Amino acid sequence: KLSIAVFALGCFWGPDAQFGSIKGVVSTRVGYAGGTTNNPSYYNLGDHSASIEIQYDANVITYGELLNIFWNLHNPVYETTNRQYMSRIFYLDDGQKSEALEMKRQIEAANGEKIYTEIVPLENFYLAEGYHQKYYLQNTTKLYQTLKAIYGGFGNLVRSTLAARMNGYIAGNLSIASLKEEMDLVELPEDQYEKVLSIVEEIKL
Repeated sequence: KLSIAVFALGCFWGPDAQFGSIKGVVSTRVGYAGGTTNNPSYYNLGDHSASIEIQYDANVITYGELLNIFWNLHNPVYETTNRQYMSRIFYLDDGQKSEALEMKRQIEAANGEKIYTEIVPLENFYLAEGYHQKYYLQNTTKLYQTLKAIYGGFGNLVRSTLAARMNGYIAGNLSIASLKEEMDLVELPEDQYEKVLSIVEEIKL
């Protein structure tokens, strides 16, 4: 049982890697939300926005902290009508709504500019195609294939915390020292640990 935040802030590969590097974020999935069509997809997006679903442990990280990260990853001071990349916070309850509105106000004061992020109720979130999930890890072949076998398949891997952290590491958002502490948490048999560690070290070089 975990808490959920859904945000939109442009192409979702970067946010997936960024949020997936954060302690308290348990899993991430990218997808589409904000539109009015059912079952959108990459080449049939309708009016939906590229979005990220963050499953987080509220005992470890707060919604307010996630909002702070959201507004540090982009600076939405422009009014656009490009639905696919629009800055949006999809709130799941009135607590999230009020926290979002308050922080938006604090930002607009501290830095002087109007923020155009739309704070709207979450309707439906639609998972994106598999090739979009954990995009950087998925395209780091040896590490990806090694981890996928350890986790028992694609679905199990992309839903895991370790894949979220590994994707962040590849993107440059997590240190190798932090990554190694995350690997320790999973309690792999020592030969799997050493196999993964060797690929990860060889990537840092």
